[PDB]
Amino acid sequence: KMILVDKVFYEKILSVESFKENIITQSAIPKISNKEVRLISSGSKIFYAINNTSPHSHVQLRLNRFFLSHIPLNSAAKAFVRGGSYLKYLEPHIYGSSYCRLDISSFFNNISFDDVKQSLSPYIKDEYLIGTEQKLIDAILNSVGYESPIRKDKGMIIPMGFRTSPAISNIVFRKMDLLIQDFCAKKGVIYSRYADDMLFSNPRESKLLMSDYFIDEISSLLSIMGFNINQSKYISREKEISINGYVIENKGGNGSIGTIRLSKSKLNTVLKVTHALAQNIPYKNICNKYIKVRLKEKNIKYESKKDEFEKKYYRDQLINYLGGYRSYLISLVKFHSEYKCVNSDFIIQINGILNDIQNHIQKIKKNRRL
Amino acid sequence: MTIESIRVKNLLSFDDVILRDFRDINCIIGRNNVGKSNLLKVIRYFYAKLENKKVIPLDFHTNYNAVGEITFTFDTTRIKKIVTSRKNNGRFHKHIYNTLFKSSSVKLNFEELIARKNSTNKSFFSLTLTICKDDSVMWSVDDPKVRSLLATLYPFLYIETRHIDLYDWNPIWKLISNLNSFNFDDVDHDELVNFLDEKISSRKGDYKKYIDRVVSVIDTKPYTYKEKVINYIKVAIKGDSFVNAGEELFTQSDGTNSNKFLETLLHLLITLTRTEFISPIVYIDEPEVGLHPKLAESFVSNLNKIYSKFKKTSELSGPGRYKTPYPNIFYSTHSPSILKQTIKLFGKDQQVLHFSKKKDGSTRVNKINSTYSDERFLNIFSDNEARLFFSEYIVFVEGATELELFRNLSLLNLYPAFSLADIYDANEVILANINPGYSKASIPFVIIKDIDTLIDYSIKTEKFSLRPLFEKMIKELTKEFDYYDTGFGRVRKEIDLFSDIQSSTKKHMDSGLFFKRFSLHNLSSRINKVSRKLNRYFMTTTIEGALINEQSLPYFFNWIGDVILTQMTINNPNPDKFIEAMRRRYNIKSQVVPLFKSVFCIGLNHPVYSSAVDKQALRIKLSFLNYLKRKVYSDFNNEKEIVLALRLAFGGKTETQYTLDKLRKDGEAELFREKIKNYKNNELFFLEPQMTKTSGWVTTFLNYTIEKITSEESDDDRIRQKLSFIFPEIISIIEQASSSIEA
RNA sequence: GAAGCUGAGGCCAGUUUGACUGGAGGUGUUCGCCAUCUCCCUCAGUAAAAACUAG
DNA sequence: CAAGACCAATCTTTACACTCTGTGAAGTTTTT
DNA sequence: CAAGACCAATCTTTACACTCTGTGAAGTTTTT
DNA sequence: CAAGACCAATCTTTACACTCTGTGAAGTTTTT
RNA sequence: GAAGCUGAGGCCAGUUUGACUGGAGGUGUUCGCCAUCUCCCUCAGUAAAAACUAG
Ligand SMILES: Nc1ncnc2c1ncn2[C@@H]1O[C@H](COP(=O)(O)OP(=O)(O)OP(=O)(O)O)[C@@H](O)[C@H]1O
Repeated sequence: KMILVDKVFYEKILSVESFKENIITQSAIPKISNKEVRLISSGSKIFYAINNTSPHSHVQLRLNRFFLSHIPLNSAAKAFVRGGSYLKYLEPHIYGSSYCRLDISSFFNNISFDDVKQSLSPYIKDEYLIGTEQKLIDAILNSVGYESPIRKDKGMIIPMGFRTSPAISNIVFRKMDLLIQDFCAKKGVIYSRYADDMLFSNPRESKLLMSDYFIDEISSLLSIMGFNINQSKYISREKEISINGYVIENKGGNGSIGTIRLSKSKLNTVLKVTHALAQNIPYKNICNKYIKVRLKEKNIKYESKKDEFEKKYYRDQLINYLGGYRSYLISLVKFHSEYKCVNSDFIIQINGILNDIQNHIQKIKKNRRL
Repeated sequence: MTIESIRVKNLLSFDDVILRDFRDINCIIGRNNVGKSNLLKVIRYFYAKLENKKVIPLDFHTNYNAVGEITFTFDTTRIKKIVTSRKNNGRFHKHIYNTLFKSSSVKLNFEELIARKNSTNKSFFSLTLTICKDDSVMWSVDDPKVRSLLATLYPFLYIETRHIDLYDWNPIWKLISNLNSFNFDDVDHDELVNFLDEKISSRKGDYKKYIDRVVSVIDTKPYTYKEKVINYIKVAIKGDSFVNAGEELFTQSDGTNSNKFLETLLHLLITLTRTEFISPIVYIDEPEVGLHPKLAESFVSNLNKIYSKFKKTSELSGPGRYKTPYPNIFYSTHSPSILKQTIKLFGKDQQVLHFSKKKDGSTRVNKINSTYSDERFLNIFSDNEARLFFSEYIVFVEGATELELFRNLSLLNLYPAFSLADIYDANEVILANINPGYSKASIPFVIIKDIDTLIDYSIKTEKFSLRPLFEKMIKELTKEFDYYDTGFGRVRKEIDLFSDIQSSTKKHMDSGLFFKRFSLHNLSSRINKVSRKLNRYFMTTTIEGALINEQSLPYFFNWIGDVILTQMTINNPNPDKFIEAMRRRYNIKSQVVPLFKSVFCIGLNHPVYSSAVDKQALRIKLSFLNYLKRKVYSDFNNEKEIVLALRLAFGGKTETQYTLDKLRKDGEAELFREKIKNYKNNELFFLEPQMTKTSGWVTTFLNYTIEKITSEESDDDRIRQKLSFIFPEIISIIEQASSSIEA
């Protein structure tokens, strides 16, 4: 039974109180104004952040909780989904012998809003929420989408960091996930996707993934709804590939099993932090030099205790970083225990690093009481 | 081993399911409609497509996926050892080498090959079948010889015991043909014919002529290998048709026939798989259907006897014991007897798999802990404990009174959902070695205890003291040892005050029967809120205290009135003259207590008396009711004292967690104890046999209360709300269990 | 036209009479900074979703 | 630069009339 | 006087030779 | 210029040995 | 580099003071000589396979 939303569904469990005034006075639900959205710059990328006090944030959150979480997705989408994780994206490819990796350029900016409307239409009943002026689907997309002030030409845009944007991206790209999965299956290729990074693997002894034909076919498919392939990040290798530090290897031939292991570049930062901890480097220097976390003087809440405040903050930040990396490798260990696909010697190295991390966190906590 | 893993993606009821770490016996348990046989169908289709049979592809779980994948990881370490060695130069060995392990050792170099040879050999063969949306099937290995050889080496034997043809056991022979491997080049059809003709002829040559005639007339196809071995078996043995204990099959039963069929087949499997390198995977559905519990237990016992008779270890060795790996035996059962005997007789060689279909519809496979380190628990393991594996929600309790309460038929009538939860009283050691927290996700549970197990207040010292269970619980709850910040600051604060409670002191009143300002209700609520993460619920007082609260005083009193009116009779075969004599000797007003002692006594049987006798008895009973009402409301200052006295008489605890026996031993509250003893020995003597915990007063109380309140109120929602108001403690636990069951 | 790229500066080293480029080595390699072994500072600004808290 | 291949769900598919028959004139990591 | 109907179990029923084909030249009650 | 996808048929695939168990020390038209 | 193209000449017309290009029109059209209606000569050289001899 698919999820259906009617007028009562929006008015009772979705809106609750965010748009009570609009529904009692029959006033049109307004666009997300620029006053509610702040524009952050990170790299060349631009992020859009909504203010929490606005009712749009709350209705986005309850939309995410109750509506977008029930629409079926494609199993090739491993990101932003309940139970999906990067290791799951990198696992089906342990069976492959040749690997290829593609990227979609500006995935979130290139999502057409009309495609979002078409994708969400079957799951929302066609009614008139506000008299005969605004339809229910129109109000919901008014809640979900946004108009970019920097680029007014392209009109309504699903922005980065709008709470509901990832789930909507998965839903609107389910069509292409199905198309590309069908094509790869007919070619005998294992396909998976994380956000916009696509990974293909051939378990047979063939050069299909290294050919220009495969790129051309994937691009031809992606042009159906207007996406493009980032040519700078295209990668194709044999018997071993490294994706953001996680190395998948398969030296075997017929019926062989590969292994996934993080490399030393990935563990460089944690190894350096443990080395600095063993060298009795002060905590402030460790936090600033490696963890790029610093206590700006404008962030200090009170002037009553400041010398103690800085030390406690840096102690807590080091504890939090060590615990975070401890849980990141525990995730690796759990994934290996569930699937048995991580390198055994790398499992030994993980165990050693985890014991070192635990001992260092114990030492820091013991020093906290001194 | 035989099979390393089996993975199903988007086929039938499975979304993404991986089964691994197989043991010699794999018991599959789970509710109806969870996919237990869907595993059978998936494996059967995979093996049918392995031999290039023409079958319909299986249906996709959801149509939003363009693929459906089945992955099998065969374990070819032993076959690699078999074939790689230089001694085995046979033609079957040469074929296995040239098909499987060639082109795989080809890619490796000398260093890696030598490393594989010298070190602990571990070789796997992964085969993936992908069904596209247009019913096409694509393999990950494009050599059909490889797939046929894999089917031959690791045959799949499959039985649904429900649809067994009882009166014809022919399908046994076929399966036997799948098991054993040997040579047939030397045996032609000429030497055998000459041998038979020489043995069967009054004149030499006749039988050969007969066989030549039959061969010339007919037109046939050369034998396959399995037909060859079947024919040689059937000629060699004394008889073909099967007989159960000297009696023909059609005269015997159905359960006996199925039991004997399964027993002989499994015995043949284990006996014949000893000498060969062919490692079958056998799947039995319902090994228990139509079997008496004793027969199912005996079936598993005989299976284990055969399994252990051929098993070789460091201590057991000699003639007749083999190191050859046993076939992977899966069987899906719904019988606690099969599972109980499997666990008790196999130990570490068995695995229990739980199949549950979640909320969306996908199947989940989990491993339930079935290995115990305690020999005493293994020996004492019985049907009651093994029943827990089939539970949906286990409510562990401490004493038999909770069992009496939570199993009440009338109480379960108004809460049907809680009828699906099995209540099992668990000692601390039993609860420790069961390990219910290991499953949790598979079988949700809750452990119900009294707050006395945590804190032991001392009246003399006016101090709380922490039991070691509290320290152990705090130790698991101080998660922050190696963690990062989260919204757990409230938890850290609560643990800080839980440690602080030791140093604090609280005064008591009425010689240690109440708290001046401390609210044990607040402490219980905080403890339960904190410890919900550990699935433990602590009640403020004992279960008797939970039943008998200040709010439950009226109905309980009504019960006393009813227990005053109906269930006693006259202690004499002559009610008229006896009642007259006791009315004469004992006054109505001044000596009502001895008069009621002499006249009325508790009796299940109620003889019918004369109308005047009924009138006299009714007047006496009403007078005694009024006298007890006045005496109870006079001797006790407030309702709370009466409730505490009732709790203590039945065996409960005070606010300070003290029983009547504990108070008597410590000597405190002499006045209250004397009042209770006076009420028990003088006015409430008839209730004295019902004062004990095991006397069953809980059942009668709950039955009467439910019947009375249903008489007062008709609607079921109204009756449930009245139950919640009148017993705020028990109804809360039932509601929580039902809510957890629904999800 | 289409494609792609990175926060703002300050000493020190290398290329420049006056400003621009990097701040472990070894080994192998598909040459990708890709893999494996051993051993610079400051100041801004830092949205969202999911996985993960060994046993 | 530009293009074939653009999810899977979603709603009475069984006769009419003049014509008895014819239909029409405060964590890590990843995407980023 | 004399008479039809006189349990159900209990044991290799599959070919031979000369003839390649033919078979042969110290309780009650019941029976009592 | 250069490249994934390079027919379908065609041959005993069932055990070995020391080890009773372990695997090893003179027409038209089309292509043209 | 890869791709593609057609037998050798002689008057006459069109482009050229002196040699090169075509030898029914109408209509429509994907503009392909593609479709539909109506009504230049000479001389060489010309392998193979299949279909087809209305009814
Ligand atoms: N073709 C199919 N497509 C989708 N789901 C299917 C299909 N066939 C069966 N199912 C699902 O799989 C389950 C079928 O029950 P199944 O026999 O697999 O379970 P089971 O535990 O063996 O049952 P039982 O306990 O009665 O033996 C149901 O949940 C059903 O919805």
